[PDB]
Amino acid sequence: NRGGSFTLQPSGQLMCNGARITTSGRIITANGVDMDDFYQKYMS
Amino acid sequence: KAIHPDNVVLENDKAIITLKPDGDTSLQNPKVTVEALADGNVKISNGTGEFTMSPSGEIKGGNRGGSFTLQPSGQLMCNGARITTSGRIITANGVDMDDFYQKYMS
Repeated sequence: NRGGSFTLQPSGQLMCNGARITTSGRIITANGVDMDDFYQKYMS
Repeated sequence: KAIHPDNVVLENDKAIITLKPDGDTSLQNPKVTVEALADGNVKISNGTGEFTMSPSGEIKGGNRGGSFTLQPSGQLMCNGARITTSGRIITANGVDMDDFYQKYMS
């Protein structure tokens, strides 16, 4: 995209400008926050 | 048989390969089309959908009910949800993951 990248790595880890979506669907944002981890702190 | 005044057309019963002097090349058939135009345009297309790249570096997927769009500025997009160059996952509802995380843990 020359300013972006719809990259898919051989291991199946979707990537876009650093943000990753693991094979298990964990949305690891570029800032390191995992959605499930942030959810767990909530609802405590 | 008729002859095209200016075109090198290699043709079969229903499969056609056309190269024009002005760079453009095209593969055609009654349900698919793969054209590469002079101006950096790629428009791989099909009846069920299409995929294209603009000269401006855009990459899009015509899911016809979805879009794997990548804008020239590197901002990944999918049905409105954006992933900025810095990896900020801005969901279509406007919520930023880091912003929501910050309110938590307070």
